[PDB]
Amino acid sequence: VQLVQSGAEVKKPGATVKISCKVSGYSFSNYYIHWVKQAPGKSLEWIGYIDPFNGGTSDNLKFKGAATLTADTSTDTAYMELSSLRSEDTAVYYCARSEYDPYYVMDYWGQGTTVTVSSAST
Amino acid sequence: DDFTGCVIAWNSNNLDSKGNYNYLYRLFRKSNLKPFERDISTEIYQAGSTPCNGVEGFNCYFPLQSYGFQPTNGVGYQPYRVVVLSFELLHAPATVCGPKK
Amino acid sequence: IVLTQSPFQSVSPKEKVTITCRASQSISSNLHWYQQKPDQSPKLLIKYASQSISGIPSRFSGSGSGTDFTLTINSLEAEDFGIYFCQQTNFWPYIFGQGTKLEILKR
Repeated sequence: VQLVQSGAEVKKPGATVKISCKVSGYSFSNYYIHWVKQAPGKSLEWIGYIDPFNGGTSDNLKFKGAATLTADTSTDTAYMELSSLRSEDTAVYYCARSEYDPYYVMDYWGQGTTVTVSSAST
Repeated sequence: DDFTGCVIAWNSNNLDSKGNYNYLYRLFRKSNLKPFERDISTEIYQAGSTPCNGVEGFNCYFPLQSYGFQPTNGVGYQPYRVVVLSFELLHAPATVCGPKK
Repeated sequence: IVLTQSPFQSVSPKEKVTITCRASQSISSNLHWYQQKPDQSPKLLIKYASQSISGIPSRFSGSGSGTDFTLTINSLEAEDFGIYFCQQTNFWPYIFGQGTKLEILKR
């Protein structure tokens, strides 16, 4: 019911962004979390799924940030570390609640996290 | 719990489906398998202290059972061929390596 | 294992619109439809390609035939239209529709 993300992260390209998806309102251990990227004005793009009980981080290979999805079971917070940042990674990163069984629905999500990857500082 | 490697699914309903009852599963067993161990038992699953002795009887079970595959199978009923890569990650020679630069 | 949507559909209130999700080669009978309001998290309209999560308008329906999965809206309201997505199921990367911005005329 509640997924709250760490705010916008502005980096230089090649640097690292890690983004927190904080669960509340449901059971973290009973749901995988999908991680969904929307490039600004572009389509929905799914970077990986994670498991609460395990290192269940699948990764889509369309782009590569050396990403690893870490879930903090005490705080129910899945992280997405997106490294090797590129100006195209600039986007709104959604985390999406996934089923734990091999059925894949994202009913409820984070609020999205804009990351501006540029040599242009804020 | 210490396995480092894969679990990967895909639908074989597009292929493995028929009527194929050769596909089978262990519906019941008296413990968990040891790491990477298999249980081959066709032995009688013995519910009561009454020995079944290789024939069927009251609560005499063959523990392994089969999945009937119905060519109308849906997403819940579709078989998934699933694969798992065993490896120790490190501490042993490169057998599967990385494509070196 | 990549799916295709029509980038745009323009319809009028009460008229029926159908937005297609066209996946390459094999398809999976599950699919997930999403209405993204501008600058807002897409929300799942259709689950399994045949069902609505609770509270979603009865005008929101989905289906599939062959390799296509439809996002079908009957009797639109000018409040309704938005950017629409379909999500591939299984086959590794959940490959989300390119998106379809729905317009409703008659304003």
